[PDB]
Amino acid sequence: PGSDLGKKLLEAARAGQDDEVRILMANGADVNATDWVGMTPLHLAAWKGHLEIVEVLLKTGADVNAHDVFGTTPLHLAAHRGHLEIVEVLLKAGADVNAQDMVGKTPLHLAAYYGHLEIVEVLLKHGADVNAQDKFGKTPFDLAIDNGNEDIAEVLQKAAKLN
Amino acid sequence: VSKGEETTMGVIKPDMKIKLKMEGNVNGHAFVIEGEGEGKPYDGTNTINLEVKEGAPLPFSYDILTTAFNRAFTKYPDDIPNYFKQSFPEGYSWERTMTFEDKGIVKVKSDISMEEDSFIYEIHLKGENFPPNGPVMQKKTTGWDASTERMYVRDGVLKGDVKHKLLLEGGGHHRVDFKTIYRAKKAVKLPDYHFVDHRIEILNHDKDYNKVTVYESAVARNSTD
Repeated sequence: PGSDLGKKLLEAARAGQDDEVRILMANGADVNATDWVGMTPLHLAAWKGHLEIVEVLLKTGADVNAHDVFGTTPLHLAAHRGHLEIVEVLLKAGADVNAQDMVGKTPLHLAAYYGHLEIVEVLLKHGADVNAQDKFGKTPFDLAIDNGNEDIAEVLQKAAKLN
Repeated sequence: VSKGEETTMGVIKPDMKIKLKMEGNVNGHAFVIEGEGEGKPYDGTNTINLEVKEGAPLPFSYDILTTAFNRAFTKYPDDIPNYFKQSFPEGYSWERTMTFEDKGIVKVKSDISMEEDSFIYEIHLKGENFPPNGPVMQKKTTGWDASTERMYVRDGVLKGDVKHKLLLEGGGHHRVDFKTIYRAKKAVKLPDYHFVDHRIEILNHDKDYNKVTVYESAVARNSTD
């Protein structure tokens, strides 16, 4: 439930104020505070790329698989933005590698669209589905092609070969 | 051109293009719309041409989308700090909830950026709980009434509230409450309480609203005025 410390923690994560995040958590701030569009401190730290804060939030009980009102998880956000180490930390903490948002996109869809090859490879290694279709029938390969990410498209096309 | 307008003439030109993409899901139905247009930021006008790229035909009233398709397009007097134009080139984002009289709800967020002489929007919109036999899902709306948005600062950012009316076929209306949070991506001079008067209309559309042109005018003023 909403709390005053929760609101401040959301803002400190949103603003990238790492020291203030630590102060607020020390004083009892709810690490799973959620704003009116479903964002949590972990979402915000993952998007902003603040790895140390992602780690302490996970260590103190943040839900790694929280989704916002559009179905977006912290792993979606880190894959979108190209934050490789955060992707690794989220997966290690149990993030659903194949989570789908409200239009059916997975983290691999987003890494492919936004051109983050190293993240594509990490997601694949942890069992991301190359053939995943969003709600419009599109695969990560389709999105890589659409955005001219030819090296990623080759990786995905090779990985789509079945035996 | 006034003193206050000139301060952002270097960044925001008298004519600016618009490019946008919306990912949406209304009563479970996913869709994508892309838009291109242009507007006059200091005159407070903007026009966007929209195309449904995925999820056609839309099974619901297009009017629940049009206000999602940028307060940089607002005429501002010099004595009211312009939260939106000051935020550029870095830009701003907004989050909005629209609560409908029959308990339908829309939650939408948008990222407003700038590239060369264009604004770029990335929009995500979710509509839920619309009654199937209500005017949104039955496509029995005609448009939005003119409105007045109340702008005021809370928690270091700008809030906007609208007590809105969605007009219905046959002359009725449907109350809709808008609440928006506008967040500049850098420090800007914050305004006092003020109003923004809006008028939004669909100028053209094809039968299924796969192609739509939206027009909006917006002007800021003080409550006394």
